[PDB]
Amino acid sequence: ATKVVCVLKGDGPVQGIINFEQKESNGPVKVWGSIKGLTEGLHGFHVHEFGDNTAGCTSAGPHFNPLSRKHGGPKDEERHVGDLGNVTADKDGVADVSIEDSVISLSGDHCIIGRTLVVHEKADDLGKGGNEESTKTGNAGSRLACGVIGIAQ
Amino acid sequence: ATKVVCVLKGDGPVQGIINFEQKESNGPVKVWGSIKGLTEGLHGFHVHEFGDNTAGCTSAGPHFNPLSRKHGGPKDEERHVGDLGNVTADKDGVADVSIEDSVISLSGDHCIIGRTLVVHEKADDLGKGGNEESTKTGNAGSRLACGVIGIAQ
Ligand SMILES: *[Se]c1ccccc1C(=O)NCc1cccc(Cl)c1
Ligand SMILES: *[Se]c1ccccc1C(=O)NCc1cccc(Cl)c1
Ligand SMILES: [Cl-]
Ligand SMILES: [Cl-]
Ligand SMILES: [Zn+2]
Ligand SMILES: [Zn+2]
Ligand SMILES: [Zn+2]
Repeated sequence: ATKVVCVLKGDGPVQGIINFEQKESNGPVKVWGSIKGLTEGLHGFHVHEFGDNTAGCTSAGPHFNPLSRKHGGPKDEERHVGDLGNVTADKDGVADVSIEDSVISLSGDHCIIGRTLVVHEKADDLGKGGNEESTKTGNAGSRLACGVIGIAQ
Repeated sequence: ATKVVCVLKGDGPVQGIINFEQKESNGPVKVWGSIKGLTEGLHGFHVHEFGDNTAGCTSAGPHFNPLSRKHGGPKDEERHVGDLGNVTADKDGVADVSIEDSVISLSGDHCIIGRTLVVHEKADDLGKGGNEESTKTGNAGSRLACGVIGIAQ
C-alpha cells in the first residue's frame, strides 16, 4: 500500500488533516480525515494543479486536469482528475471526510503527490449549476485552506 | 524543464521560499531562494523522507536516503540523496540560497517531489564531526522550518 497526507491551513479558522491510501497500483484511493472551522453545509474539495503555496492557496492554480476534461463531480465520467466533490460540515463546523475515488492515484499520470488539496468557501455544484463557471470551477468560491500532498510513512 | 517549489515555515520566525529547476531528466537541479529569521552562520539544509508535516517538522522523518548510504556533504560520493549541506545566513539573518546538485532529481527514484525540505538550528558537520551521530544526521540539531516540496508551473 502507498500512503500520502495533506495538512490543510489558511488565513482564517479552517484547518484539517487528510490521509490518502492506495492498496494496489491503479486501484481505488481511500481519503479520510477531519476539517474544522467551516460553515455548516457543503464545501468544494479539489486537488489543484500546483503544489505551490508561495502566495497561499491562490498560487495552487486551477483544478488538476491532466486529461483536459471539463469540471464535474467525482461520480461523473466528465470530470477533472482533481474533482473530489464536496465535504460536509456539521453545525459544529466539523467535516468528517470519508471518500473512495477510482480516478485519482498515488502513482502514474493521475498521481496527486506534490499537488495541492483545497477546501473551498461554497458548495461545488459538480458542473450542474447553469452558468459557464460551473463547467470550470463548480462555483465553489474562495480557497479557505490548503496544503501540499506529501509522501507518508 | 521541471520546476518545483517549497515554502519553509515552523514554530519560530524562520521563513523561506526555495525554488528547484531541472532542465533535463538526467541533469543537475538548480536550487535558489531566500530564508530569513536565521542566526548568522551555517544551517544544515536537507530533504527529509516524508512530506508529512502533521505534527510539524518532526513527522518528516530521517534524511531522504533511498540508497541506504551514510550521511555526508553534497560533494561526497558517500551521502544521503537528501544531503544538501548548509545554507549561510548573514548578520541580517538572511540566507540567499544558490545550490546546483546532481544527486537530487525532479524525476526517477531520487525524486524529491512530495518530500520535506528542512533548515536546521546548527551547522551540518557533513559527516566530519567525530561522533556516531555525524554519519547519520551531521549533528545539525533541531528543525527550525520546513515545507512539502511541490510541483510548480
Ligand atoms: Se506518484 C508521483 C507524483 C509526482 C511526483 C513523484 C511521484 C512518485 O511516484 N514518486 C516516487 C515515489 C517513491 C516512493 C514512494 C512514493 Cl509514494 C512515490
Ligand atoms: Se518525480 C517522479 C519520480 C518517479 C516517477 C515519476 C515522477 C514524476 O515526475 N511524475 C509525476 C509528474 C507528472 C507531471 C509533472 C511532474 Cl513535475 C510530475
Ligand atoms: Cl477554484
Ligand atoms: Cl535530523
Ligand atoms: Zn478549487
Ligand atoms: Zn474541477
Ligand atoms: Zn544525511
